[PDB]
Amino acid sequence: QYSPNTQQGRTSIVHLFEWRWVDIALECERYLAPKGFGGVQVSPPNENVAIYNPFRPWWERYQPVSYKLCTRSGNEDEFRNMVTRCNNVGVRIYVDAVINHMCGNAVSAGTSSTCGSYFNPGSRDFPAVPYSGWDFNDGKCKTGSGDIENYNDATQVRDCRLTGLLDLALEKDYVRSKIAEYMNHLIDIGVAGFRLDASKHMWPGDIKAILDKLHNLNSNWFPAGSKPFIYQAVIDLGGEPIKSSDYFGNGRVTEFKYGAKLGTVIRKWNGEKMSYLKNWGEGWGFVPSDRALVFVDNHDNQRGHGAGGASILTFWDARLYKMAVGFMLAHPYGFTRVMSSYRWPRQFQNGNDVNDWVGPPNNNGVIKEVTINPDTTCGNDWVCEHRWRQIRNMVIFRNVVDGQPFTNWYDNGSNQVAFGRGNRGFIVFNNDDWSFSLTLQTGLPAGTYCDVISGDKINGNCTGIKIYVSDDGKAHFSISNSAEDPFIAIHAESKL
Ligand SMILES: [Ca+2]
Ligand SMILES: [Cl-]
Repeated sequence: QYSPNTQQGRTSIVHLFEWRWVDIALECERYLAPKGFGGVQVSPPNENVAIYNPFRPWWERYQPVSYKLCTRSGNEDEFRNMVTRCNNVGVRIYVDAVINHMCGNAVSAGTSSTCGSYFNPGSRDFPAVPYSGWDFNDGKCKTGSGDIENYNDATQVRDCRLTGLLDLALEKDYVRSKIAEYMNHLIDIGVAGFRLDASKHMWPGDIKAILDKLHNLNSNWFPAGSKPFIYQAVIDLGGEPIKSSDYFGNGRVTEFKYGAKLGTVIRKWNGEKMSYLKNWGEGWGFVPSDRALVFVDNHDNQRGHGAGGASILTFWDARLYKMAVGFMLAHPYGFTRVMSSYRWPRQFQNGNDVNDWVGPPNNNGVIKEVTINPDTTCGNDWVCEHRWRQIRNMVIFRNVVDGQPFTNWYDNGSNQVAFGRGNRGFIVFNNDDWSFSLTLQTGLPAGTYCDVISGDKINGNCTGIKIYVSDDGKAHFSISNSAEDPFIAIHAESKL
């Protein structure tokens, strides 16, 4: 189950949030492949309801109308074209599968859908699938509102509507078959796996029944007998009757405590300090590394929503963000996902962002293409964190040190720490309010290494800082507390 199915050597996937299929295909060939990224998580590719109030929010894509591959990101031809082009270059595609529900019960009937399909939430008729009132949990849910009201009741969380979203009867073989039909369509096209949206709201057993009906991965790109990579979106911060471990039988699970706690530590809140990261991992109560999908932020919580709370680090806090992502990519715990977002007119009022609903850059609803600037950055309001030198070079760092043990740990008892990965990589952080100047044991072969955070190695040259490792593995590091990027990283492949 639990294998990402990426090409040997590639260790991360990127979430190209709300990107168009055609732009992802180009990105795979011009950037992702040559830069060593393992794969891409795409936004839901199935038809959703077009919500005009507010104007085309990002969350309308989490309200299915049918399973036709027709959305603002593109049609089926473009989707197939993207998967093929990306697979041919060694970059995998993972689909965000919204299978727990359909749209909001209070949405008006009609054809306000991304593909014009007709649907009637009131009568619970989605003829494009087709689903009828007999395919929902209206009869199971026993709350007054028909919605989930108490999260300390596991049954309610599974059988009632998540915020009014029509809850599918996943125990019915008919429903399981329709969903499996959709997922097999994607698998045969070439997708390598799925993010199972709202997994906490589904019974582990139903998810299993659906996975039993799936084909093996397309034999043109994957070894025979390959199984799709499955990671279930379960928000478990502890304290609930539902535990992420209840889903280990189906695949990996998203570890939301990861970004929440790392954000608190980097921000140095709640008395937390970087020296405490010495036992980062299961030691902090996270799920086993072999079942974890980790990230600093995701599409939901970077908007202040979702759970980690106010500790979540985002591209808005660029300096601290790069450090957190840098630490995640260097640490052996779990399988890493990098976020790639778009900017929106954030407007707080009483601590809340009233524009947290805003969708991707657009011209009257039409998603704007991702343009690339001369300096390799993106235009049209796409942030492209995956193109930031500090992030992109750490994605490569993880590939280079893959398999190496966590060793040579150092800390000053405060917020200055360093550690290596075998004899293939070393990284140093300074998050204290004073300079860091020290000679440390790196465990690396003697030589001149390019610091990949401040620069790049380009044919025997470094465009940034150079680190000198002596015959005994010692190297001196200097990091001002007022430095742009208060951390340095070198590895086997940045050596001159
Ligand atoms: Ca449910
Ligand atoms: Cl997620």
